[PDB]
Amino acid sequence: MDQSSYIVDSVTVKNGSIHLYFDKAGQKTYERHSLSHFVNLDNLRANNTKGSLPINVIVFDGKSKCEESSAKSASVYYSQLMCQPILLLDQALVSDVGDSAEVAVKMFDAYVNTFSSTFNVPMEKLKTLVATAEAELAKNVSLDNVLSTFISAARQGFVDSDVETKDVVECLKLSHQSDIEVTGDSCNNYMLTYNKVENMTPRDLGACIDCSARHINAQVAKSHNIALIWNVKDFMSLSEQLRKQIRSAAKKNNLPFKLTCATTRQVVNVVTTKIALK
Ligand SMILES: [Cl-]
Ligand SMILES: [Cl-]
Repeated sequence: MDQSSYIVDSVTVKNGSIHLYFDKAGQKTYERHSLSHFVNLDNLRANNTKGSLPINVIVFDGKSKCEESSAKSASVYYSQLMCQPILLLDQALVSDVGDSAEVAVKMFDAYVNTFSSTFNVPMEKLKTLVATAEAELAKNVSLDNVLSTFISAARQGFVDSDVETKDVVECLKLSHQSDIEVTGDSCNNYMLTYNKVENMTPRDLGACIDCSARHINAQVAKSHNIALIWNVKDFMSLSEQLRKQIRSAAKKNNLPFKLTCATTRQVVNVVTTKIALK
């Protein structure tokens, strides 16, 4: 790491996402997050509990004395806990991101784009359903209900009957939150040997065993151009920390990471160690 925190100079909001702009050695840069995190601002204010952060951002009061300094200091801990610089966001910059309905509506649009591109749906066979969904979002109907209803009505013909609607909902939600690629393919639940059984929580080790996750070796993967593909329910059974580490180990070795809504499994076509105890 060069710096363990960076000051957010500006923000822009578009398509249910926010871009946080900062200077990195004289180079104007940004990181992207979903707007979801920026309605309840307090999950982002550094609390007393070590906890962890949903994303690598800390919000602070710009008028307050010692709230920036406390953030900068707290973020030399958080930067090590999550292996990312922490962006320090003056809460003044994120006062007008849209209404909680305006947010719901914009995220919903991203869910639709991902759903048609993923299952190859003509955007025109959706628009009656989309119009209905958006109208209910403005009546404060749960985003999570609107999406589930939309999928139940749009899936027929396009989504294999052996895929549960609730696994599609959850691919879509997670795909927009962390910008993860979504496929319908069979899962392999492979993860890189980089993440070690030894330091896993019992939840983590138990959960990997439960979905028959298997360790793969970096050069074996890079050689066979092997996508790591996780069933979304099995992926979300892991700890948030572990989920990030699996994905960052993949992106460093330039291996595509995909969530799937399928519970069918890839052929074991490669040297894989399956997870177990010692
Ligand atoms: Cl329904
Ligand atoms: Cl993320």
